[PDB]
Amino acid sequence: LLDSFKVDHTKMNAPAVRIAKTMLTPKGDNITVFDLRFCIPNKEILSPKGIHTLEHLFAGFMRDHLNGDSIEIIDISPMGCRTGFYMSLIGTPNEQKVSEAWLASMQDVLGVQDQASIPELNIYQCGSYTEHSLEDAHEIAKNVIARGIGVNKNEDLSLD
Amino acid sequence: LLDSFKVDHTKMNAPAVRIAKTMLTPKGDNITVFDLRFCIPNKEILSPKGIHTLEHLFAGFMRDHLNGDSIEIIDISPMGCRTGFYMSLIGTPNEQKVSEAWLASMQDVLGVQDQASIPELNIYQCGSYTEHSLEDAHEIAKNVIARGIGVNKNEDLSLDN
Ligand code: MET
Ligand code: MET
Ligand SMILES: [Zn+2]
Ligand SMILES: [Zn+2]
Repeated sequence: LLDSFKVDHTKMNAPAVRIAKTMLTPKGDNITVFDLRFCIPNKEILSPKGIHTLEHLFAGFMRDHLNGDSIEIIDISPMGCRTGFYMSLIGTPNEQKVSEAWLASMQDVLGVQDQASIPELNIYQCGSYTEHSLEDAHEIAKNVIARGIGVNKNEDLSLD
Repeated sequence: LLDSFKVDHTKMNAPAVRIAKTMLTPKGDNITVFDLRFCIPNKEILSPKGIHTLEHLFAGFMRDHLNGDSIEIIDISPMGCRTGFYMSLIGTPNEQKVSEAWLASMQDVLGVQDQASIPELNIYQCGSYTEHSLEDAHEIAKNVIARGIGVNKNEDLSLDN
């Protein structure tokens, strides 16, 4: 039933941006959900601590590069399969705009030099404060920068 | 900066529902993001495989119980901290309605008897088809049902400096 079950994962490129779905609010406003695929499904996977550290940094940097007059990010969360993130937002930016904000966000991640520099890693502001790894996050960022970010279109991912 | 960082996790009850934020689209439609907290922060945590299996089931069951004329779920995803899920949707249901749909979804999870019974767990429909544990998901569901779903309100979670 779920939309992610209707797309062929063996045909996905990664790192890559895919518009998962678009929705219209009652009054006619647009909501878009993006599949930010970091890893090749079933060939690569992010570590639990790395994806957690990346989530903190990424949810902040993506908002820095993407929020504006026509865009308001609703939520950015890691996928259970740990091969990427889902980003939902008010607005209708295309894959290119999203991929360029993602790329700049990876450079930003690399700019975060030490874990001790991340303020919110304590029992008051984080749910599992010791479940972190800036090193894994740095490694993921460098890998995305080195591989480049492509695009996946639902039309080319049909399942029979 | 992030909203999640402005609330005191040491004061949160779990399992519990919290309205993390409400937003207005340009035309004035409502969007609500819910923090479905399964675990007491920094005391309990969900397993990586268990939260993955739970994600599949929960995302489907919550939509069955909540989607209707004035509610449309945008996304339901696990938190990096593995202590819960964030659910974003078009609409304005309150904590009680969400908690009841959640509780019902837990019973639904218990109704999924064998992992081999879950269709989408393959290389075509899932990104990490082997990273699953129906056992952990059942354990999580029973735990939630046994403990009951409370409510956390942003007002009671104020954080000093
Ligand atoms: C602060 S970690 C990310 C929390 C939430 N998923 C957000 O997009 O803000
Ligand atoms: C792979 S389970 C589906 C998860 C996705 N975030 C959804 O809300 O449908
Ligand atoms: Zn955290
Ligand atoms: Zn999956």
